[PDB]
Amino acid sequence: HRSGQGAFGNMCRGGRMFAPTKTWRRWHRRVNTTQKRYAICSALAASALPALVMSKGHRIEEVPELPLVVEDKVEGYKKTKEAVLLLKKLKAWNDIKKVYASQRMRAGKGKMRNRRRIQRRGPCVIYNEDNGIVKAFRNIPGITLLNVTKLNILKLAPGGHVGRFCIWTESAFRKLDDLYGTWRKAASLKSNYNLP
Amino acid sequence: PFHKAIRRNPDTQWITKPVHKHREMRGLTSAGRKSRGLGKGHKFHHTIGGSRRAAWRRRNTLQLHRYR
Amino acid sequence: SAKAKRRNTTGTGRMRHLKIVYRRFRHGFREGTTPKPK
Amino acid sequence: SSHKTFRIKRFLAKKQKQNRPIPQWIWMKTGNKIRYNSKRRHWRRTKLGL
Amino acid sequence: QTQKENLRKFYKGKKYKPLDLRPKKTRAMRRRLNKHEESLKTKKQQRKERLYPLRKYAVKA
Amino acid sequence: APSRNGMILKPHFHKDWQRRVATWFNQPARKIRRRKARQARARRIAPRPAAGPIRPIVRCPTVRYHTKVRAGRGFSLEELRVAGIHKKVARTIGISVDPRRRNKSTESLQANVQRLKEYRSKLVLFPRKPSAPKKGDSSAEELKLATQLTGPVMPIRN
Amino acid sequence: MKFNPFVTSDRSKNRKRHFNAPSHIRRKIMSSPLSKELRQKYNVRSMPIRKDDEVQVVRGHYKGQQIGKVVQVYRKKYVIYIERVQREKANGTTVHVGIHPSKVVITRLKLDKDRKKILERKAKSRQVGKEKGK
RNA sequence: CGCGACCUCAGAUCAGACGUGGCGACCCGCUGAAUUUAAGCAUAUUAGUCAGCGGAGGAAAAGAAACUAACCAGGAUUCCCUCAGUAACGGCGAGUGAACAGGGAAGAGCCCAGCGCCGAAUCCCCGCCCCGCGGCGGGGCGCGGGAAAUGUGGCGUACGGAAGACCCACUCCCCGGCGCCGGGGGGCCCAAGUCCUUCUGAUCGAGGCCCAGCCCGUGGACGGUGUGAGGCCGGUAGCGGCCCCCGGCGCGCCGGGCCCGGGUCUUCCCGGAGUCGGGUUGCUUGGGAAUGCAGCCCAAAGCGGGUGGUAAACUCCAUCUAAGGCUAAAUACCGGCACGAGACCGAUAGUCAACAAGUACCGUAAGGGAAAGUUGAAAAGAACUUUGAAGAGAGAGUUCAAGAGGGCG
RNA sequence: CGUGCGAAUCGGUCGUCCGACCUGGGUAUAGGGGCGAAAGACUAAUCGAACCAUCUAGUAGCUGGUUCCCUCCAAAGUUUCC
RNA sequence: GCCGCCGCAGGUGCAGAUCUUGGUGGUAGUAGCAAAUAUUCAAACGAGAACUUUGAAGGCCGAAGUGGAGAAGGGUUCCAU
Repeated sequence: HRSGQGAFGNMCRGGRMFAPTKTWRRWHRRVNTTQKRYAICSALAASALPALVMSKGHRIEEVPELPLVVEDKVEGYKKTKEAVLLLKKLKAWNDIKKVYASQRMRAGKGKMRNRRRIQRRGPCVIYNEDNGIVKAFRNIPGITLLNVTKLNILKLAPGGHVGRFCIWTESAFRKLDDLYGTWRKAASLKSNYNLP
Repeated sequence: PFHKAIRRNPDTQWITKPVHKHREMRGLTSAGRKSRGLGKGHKFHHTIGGSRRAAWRRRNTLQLHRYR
Repeated sequence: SAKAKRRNTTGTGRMRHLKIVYRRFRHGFREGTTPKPK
Repeated sequence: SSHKTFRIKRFLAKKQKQNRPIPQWIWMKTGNKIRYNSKRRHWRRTKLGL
Repeated sequence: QTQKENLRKFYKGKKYKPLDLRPKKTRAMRRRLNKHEESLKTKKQQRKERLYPLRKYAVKA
Repeated sequence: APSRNGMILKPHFHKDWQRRVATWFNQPARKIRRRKARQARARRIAPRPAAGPIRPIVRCPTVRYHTKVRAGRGFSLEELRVAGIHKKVARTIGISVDPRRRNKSTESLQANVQRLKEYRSKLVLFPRKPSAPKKGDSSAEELKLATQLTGPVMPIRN
Repeated sequence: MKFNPFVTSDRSKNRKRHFNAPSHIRRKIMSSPLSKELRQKYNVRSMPIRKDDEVQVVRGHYKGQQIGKVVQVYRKKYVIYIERVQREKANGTTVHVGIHPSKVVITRLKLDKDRKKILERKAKSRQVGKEKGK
């Protein structure tokens, strides 16, 4: 059946497609260090700005008054039922109930490409040291646990939306003053960076 | 290489290795090294690295980084 | 002759010795042992 | 050739056994993708290569 | 099987044996030296290992 | 259609450079492989430090860069002669020894002798057998106080 | 969550391993949970299915409290045939309707020595997993 | 003529060990053309280019100085960065075009010819018996033989070595089995709703499950289960549980070979050849009064010789000593053995081939090379009446629907 | 006939037909080469240099085409050179 | 199974290219079923006979045949239901 078909070209059946994809394409983009400094900055002042939390869509009504800092015994818990009890005592259950409610399906080619189940991102929690907190909070989704110094811009602004709430601890709240300090004083742990 | 008096000698166990098979065919002996021309000095900048072919390959290639 | 290489490959035939070479290599070349009976 | 051979005669004897089509019990089972015998041969249609 | 175990039990005690009873394996594992021949070290190497072995040492802080 | 006033170059792309393509795929893979090899080496040598043998003080050629101090290969023959310790004994305790290097500087000679005296003062020698000690061994307290020095031992500073 | 990179987490690969499997793996896939009384008594969550075991229908159209014996097991479609589950063909005969083994409650198991070995192994694993947690 | 050997050269179904070849992504050594660029073209460039020949390995190449070098010096090899597309080559046009310098993955060194000291003081094969070994290992016996003085065993390699004399102080050097002491591979199983009202085709669907805002979570990854399931199941989590096997590392035991060193004074010894190098002619390199190799002729010097980017004469100083050799380390992988992941594609797309695909098929041959998915959840695949020779109709039956009728989303 | 029975057939019709007569099988001669009573004649339906694969996506100052909307501004067929 | 919104990315916008593959029309029930003389009746299995069967009549090829057998080549093409 294939006799004088002429399968070469993009306009014909197969042969080659137009503009073949490059392995040597510049996929990555390098970022300057001082730009990463200002990217890590301008986060806590926007997460505290309470209007961006309502623009994101979190239940802000359950927290009466605190940019939430809980005592150092949070890392001592090693049970998911103790974690649910702590969330009920802090009344912050509706934001995770919204995650359990919003279980919509992805519309596209990602269903057969191992990107089927999607869910809502919840608030972040920053811990200082491990005391069995990961073994407790690894099961419940939505709550992402991060380090004090090691922070990521992608997790602070999910999808270019600043306003995601971040729970801190007492040791981290005392360590932020040792890390950053003030405008006229440089960083003690780091080498040299002043606030703008 | 398969004779017993040569095999038992530990001074010639590197000769009977399977890596060193057919040295005279590749030309890694004294005449094979003298036929090419190499040594030490500032005049010899063509055998740096592995050999002439490896140096030519390291010269005529390009290196593209990740973040460029 | 690029198509003549892919006409007669080694994967086309039996590989009846080659597959048991890989099956002995994945064990580690034991030489005529017996499994443990009851 | 009126003067027949030994090895090509056994080749033709194997082709005569390959000439027969599929049986009736092969499609009665669960997995039946084969509708009919595709690899067939006819003495007027196919000249047996060569 | 029974005749082959009887033949190998008969020819196990003798030095010479046929090529079928010898273990078949890969070429790079056949064509090697003996285990004692790999352990044959030279006299000067044994003299160096006798005179100066590698010592266990450390430094302070 | 060549443009106006600008720079000129010789773009070496006339050859088939698509054949010889070697881009950096395994940079973090090579970094993790070197990290695991270094950790395996550090777990292999338990009493020995990460650096191992110390390096002498080396003066520099090339008068553009003659005001520097490098870390060369090993100690010299006149240095080991002034130190007094025999070279075949000092090689067994992990000292970089090479007879090829020259000696044209009494100040760096005395500095390398002082470095060897500091290494002798900081030296802790283990017994051959842990059950039975020998003659030339240290005390039992230094065997417990000895540990892995994470980093270069006695670094060269300006 | 999973933290082992050797564990397969691909949808097409799981759909391949679900269908394409030999007979001893198909038999272990074909299983059924126990009843509320027998589960509390034996402390066993689930057991595989057998021709000699009794099967009640849990879900579906023809559901009820009928104790049905398995006619024969067909592991190519992962199906069994229950005794009192059938319908009439137009010619006059009766053909049994296949029911998936997951919608099966266990009323009685045909106890053998090999069956009691699996029961003791699962009970020992349950007791170890309960003692390590509590 | 007759008798016994040394050298040259002989044939194997003599005992026993090798090579042949398929394949080969990476590599080693050689031959290595033009389409083209120079808007023409021959010098140049493409270009040590495809292709061809020979060869082994999980790497090969590779490696301890007849080195960089005029600095206050360094001192085995390898890859990356800057050097800089820098000096330079080139109908000086087009174009071609390295390293010395510094920082990191890296650290293992040396051994032979000659020189001379000691009674060839040196070993192999075959047989006997004893212990034992899916790497026939060690010893005991062998005027049983053969080899090797045309040179074997140790000392012994350029950083000096050895011997004589004079002081010091030392006891361990590895190997084979036996028993103890705690990483890997192959398997086998471990939680919580099928709780109520209701819908259709079944629910995996909607509502509620209190003051306990139903239940477990070192388990809500993934898949199936008559629609979209953490609690139906397989499995998920665990430096968790059970079975088998191997070696690694620390201690005891006997057995095998095994007694061998640092400092001072004196005397002998010492370097690798038709090889470097010169004249002439090609190849190639950035290499340019020659960077290297090769064809012909000549061919040494031993306070001797190579180099010191300009050829040749008169000299002072700096470098180590080609003509002998081994050595793992970071380096490459497009084919194969086991997987994981993806801002890649979705039945004329993606490997040409998602199916009994280099398969069917064509050519005398080297060779060329296709078309092709979606019944119904479940075959419940149509029994019964009639027309008609049968094909082909008209009523019934199944199912939620034939609006799904055997090539049936 | 001339979109054939036929990618070169048939009718009338001839030159030659004991000798420079045709030819059945095996073998030798293969591509800047062979064969050739000499026509660049023939060499597998292809011979002023046979077939297939690679360089090759060789070169082309030259032809052929090159896909949504709305608004504003708004051209030259020439000086000199090769 | 899918849509909008905030940022980002493309193998993202067709009418042609004697464009590629596939499908379908006017043509069109047109042209055609003419190289080599020749067939005609009775019955018959069968629903059904210008083409098949037997029975009869009339002819052709004219021994260099429209005859019987071989080789190359084809490979069950031979026979029965």
